[PDB]
Formats: sequence, structure tokens, C-alpha cells
Amino acid sequence: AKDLRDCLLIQLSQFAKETPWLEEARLIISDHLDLLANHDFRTLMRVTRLKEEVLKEAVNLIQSLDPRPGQSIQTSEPEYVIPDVLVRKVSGRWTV
Amino acid sequence: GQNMRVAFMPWNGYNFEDSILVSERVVQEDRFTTIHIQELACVSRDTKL
Repeated sequence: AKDLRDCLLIQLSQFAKETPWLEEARLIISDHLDLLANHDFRTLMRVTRLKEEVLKEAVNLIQSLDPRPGQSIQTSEPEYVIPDVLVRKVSGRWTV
Repeated sequence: GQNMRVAFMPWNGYNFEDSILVSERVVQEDRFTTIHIQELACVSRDTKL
């Protein structure tokens, strides 16, 4: 998608409309991303004229959108770090 | 093992050469039921990152 709003919009469109706070979440994802970026809850409420504290559920649902879904493609690869000095200090008596 | 009632009689070919017919009672009696334990382990493997 190369755009967080675009990917979020596609993910929301994938789900059914029966879920509550769907249209409001879509509206927020459309052009209200800046307030969430700054966590401007009061400014977002003033602008979008949304229900107070009812938008918290929609915000949580938007947080449950799995950002960067392509990250699952990446597989873990160990980082081969070879140390030079080893210290044990077993039962005290530290010996480098 | 278990002491199971048997008989030496060809039953419709279900004991053709080396085929054994079993009783639903034995399954109900749960005889020869086996329990197996499997082990799985994991490590952290601290990395450079």
C-alpha cells in the first residue's frame, strides 16, 4: 500500500460492516490521522464532533489493525556475535 | 500384554494370511491403549541486536 491509511482502509474494507464503530473508524482513518499521531484526543473530538469516550473503543479497534502485515514474511535470522573475553565469576572469584 | 479370548477359524477372509480381527469390546475395554510423551524445548539465543 505504501500508505498507512490505504492499508488500514483496505483492512477495514475486508471486515464486515456489522461491527460497531466502523464508519467512524473509517472517517478517522480518512483524514483524522494527524490527531492520533499527536494523540490529540481533544482536538480530534473538536474537529470530527464524535461521541466523547465512545471513540475510545474505535481507537482500540484501530489499534487492532495489525500494522505492517507484511512483517510476518520476514523470518528471524540469528546474529552471530563472537565475543573476545569471557567472564564467569561462578561462586564469586571472577576470572577474566 | 493381556489374556484375550481367541479362536482359530477362517472368517470371510479377514484372517486371510496375517490379518487380525479385533473386538469392539476391547476398544470399549480400552485394552492395549497406549500413552506417549513428547518433549519440546526452546532457547533464547541472545543476539547482537
